[PDB]
Amino acid sequence: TMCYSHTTTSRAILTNCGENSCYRKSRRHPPKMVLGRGCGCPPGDDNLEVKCCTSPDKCNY
Amino acid sequence: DAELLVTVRGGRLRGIRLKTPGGPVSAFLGIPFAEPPMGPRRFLPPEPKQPWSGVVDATTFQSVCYQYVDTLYPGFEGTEMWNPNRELSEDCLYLNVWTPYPRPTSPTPVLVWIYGGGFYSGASSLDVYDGRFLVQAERTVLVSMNYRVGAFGFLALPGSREAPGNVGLLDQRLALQWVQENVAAFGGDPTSVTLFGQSAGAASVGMHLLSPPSRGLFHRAVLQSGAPNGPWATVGMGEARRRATQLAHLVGCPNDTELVACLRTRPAQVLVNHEWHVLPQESVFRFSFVPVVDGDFLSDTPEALINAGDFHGLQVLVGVVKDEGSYFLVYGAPGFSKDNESLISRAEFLAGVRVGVPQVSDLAAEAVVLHYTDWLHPEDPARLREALSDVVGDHNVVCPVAQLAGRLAAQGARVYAYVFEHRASTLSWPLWMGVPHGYEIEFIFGIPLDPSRNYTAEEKIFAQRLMRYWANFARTGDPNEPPKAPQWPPYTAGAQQYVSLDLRPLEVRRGLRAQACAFWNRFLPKLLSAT
Ligand SMILES: *[C@@H]1O[C@H](CO)[C@@H](O[C@@H]2O[C@H](CO)[C@@H](O)[C@H](O)[C@H]2NC(C)=O)[C@H](O)[C@H]1NC(C)=O
Repeated sequence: TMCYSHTTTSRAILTNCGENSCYRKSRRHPPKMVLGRGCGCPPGDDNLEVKCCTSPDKCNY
Repeated sequence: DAELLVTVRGGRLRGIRLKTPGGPVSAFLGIPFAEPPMGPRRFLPPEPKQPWSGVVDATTFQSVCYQYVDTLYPGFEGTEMWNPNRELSEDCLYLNVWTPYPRPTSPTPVLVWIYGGGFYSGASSLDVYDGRFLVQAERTVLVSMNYRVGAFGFLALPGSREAPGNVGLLDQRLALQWVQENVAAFGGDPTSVTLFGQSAGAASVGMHLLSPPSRGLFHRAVLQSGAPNGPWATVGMGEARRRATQLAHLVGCPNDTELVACLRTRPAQVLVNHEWHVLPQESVFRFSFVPVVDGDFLSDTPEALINAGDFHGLQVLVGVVKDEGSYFLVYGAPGFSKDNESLISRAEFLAGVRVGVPQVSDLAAEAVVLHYTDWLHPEDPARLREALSDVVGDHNVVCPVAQLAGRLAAQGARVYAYVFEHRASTLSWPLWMGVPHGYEIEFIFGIPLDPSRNYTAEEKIFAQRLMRYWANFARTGDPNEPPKAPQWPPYTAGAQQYVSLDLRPLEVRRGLRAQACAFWNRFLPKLLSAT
C-alpha cells in the first residue's frame, strides 16, 4: 500500500508499505500531535495512540 | 559588491543582495552569535561566539534549531509553512541582518524580530519572516535571530547550574547584546531598537520587558497575538521539574547533576520523541517546555511584575487577530477538522470547553458555558463553533493581551492596540477559521509585494500601509504618520480604544472584547479561589 512515512523531526513522504498495514502514531490526549506515520502496526500506550489501516492506501493520514 | 562586506567585532562577513520590486537590499544571513550549544553545553546559557579568522559566509540562512515537526496534515501549506526550511541542528545560534541599499549614512532605527511557535518550534529562516520587503520599503535595519526551543531551550531543573532553564530567552538576549555592539556596522542605530514578535515571540518580548537585565537592550516593544502573562507562556518551578523529570524517566535517566549529565548523552531526536508526553494532558494551546518563573530571569510571575512595574518612558504596540482560537481547535477539540465546516453539536461544544480550558473545576466550565452560550440558540452548530473558538482565543490570547495593555498604559506607557481582521486571499485554511493565529505576519513583512505570490493589488497596498505603521512606531514610538488620514488613538485603560486593520481605513473602536475578559480576568479567578 502507498502510505505516509515520517518521524518526530521529519516531514511526511509517500512510501510503499506493500502488504503489511500502516500506522499513524500520535499523542493520545489533546494536543493530539502527530508523532509518526509508517508501515506496520506498532503497539501504543497511555500517551501514544496508534491507528493502523490497510485498504484506503495513504490511509495513515 | 562593495557593501556586501562588513567587519564586526568577531570578524569579516560576506553578505548578499536580495531583489525587490522596489530595489535591492543587503542581507547578511547566518551570522554566528554564540558558541554552539553542543553536548556539554546543551541546556546551559549561551556563551559568546569567539572571534573567527577569515571571512564568514553570510549568504544564506543557517540550521534551524532542533525541534518537533508538526506533521498533522501531510502536504498542507497552512501547516507546513511553519515547518523548518533548513537542516535541524543543535548548532543553531545564528542571527540575520537586513540593511538598506545603499547602506544608510546616518544611524537608522533597528527592528528586532523574535519568532513564535509555542516555544517548541520556529525559525527565523521561514519565508514569511523575510525582511527584504520591509527594509527596502521603510529603509530601516532589521535583525532576526534563532533561539533554542523545546527541551533544548526550556527544559529546567530549577536551581541547578546544569539545567537552569530559560536559556532560550538567554539566546535572544545574547543576540540583542550582539546588536548593541555591531548593528552600527550596517548603519543601524543601537539607541533605537524596537522589539517585535508574535505568539511566543510576543511572550518573549514581554518577558524582556519584565526582566531588568534585558532593559538596556531595546527601547520599544511590539507584542503580536501573545503576552508573557498568557496561561501557556510560563510554568512554575514545581511543574517545571516534574516535566523535566518525566522526560528524563521516559528516556531512561538516571541528583540533578546526575540527571542532566545522562540527559546530555541522549540523541536530540530521542528527547523530541518524548517531548509531548510530559504535558499534564487534556488540552489545546499548551506546550511542554516554556519559560520558568525561577526568580532569576523572572524575579516573579509575569502578572505580579506587570502590576508592580513602572512603565514610564515606554511605547508598546499590542494587538490580536480576528480569530485567535480557530487554529488550535483542530488539535483535539471534538468535532473540529480543517477538512469540513466543523459544525459541532451542543454535546461536543460542552466537551470542548473542557479541552480548550484545561485544569478547571466543573463549576468553572459551567461559568464559561453560561457566558459563551447564546441562550436564544443553544443548539445552533455554527454559533457553538465560533463560541469554542472565542473561548480558546480569549482565554489564551485576547484577555491576557488586553490586561497587559491596560496595566502598561495605566502605569506610564504609551500604548497602541490593534485588531487585525482581514483574511488573506491566498489563505490556505478553511473559511470557518476566519483570520487565524499568525496570519497578519505575512502582511507586516510585506510578503504580498513578492511577485512569485498571487496577492491582490489592494493587499499589496495594505501591507505597505501596515509596514508604515510598524516602521513609524519603531522610528518614533507612534504608528500614524509622524496628517489628514484617520488617526490611531493610544490605548487608555479607561477608553480602551484600538483600531481595526483591514483594507478599509482605520476605524476606532472601544473595548477589546471587554465583557468577556471581565469573566476571564476578574470573575473566573475569584471563582476558582473560592473552590
Ligand atoms: C469533520 O471532521 C471531523 C474529523 O474527521 C469529524 O469528526 C469525527 O466524527 C466521528 C463521527 O462520525 C467521530 O467518531 C470521530 O471521533 C470524530 N473525530 C474527531 C475526534 O474529531 C466530523 O464528523 C466532521 N464533521 C462533519 C461536517 O461531518
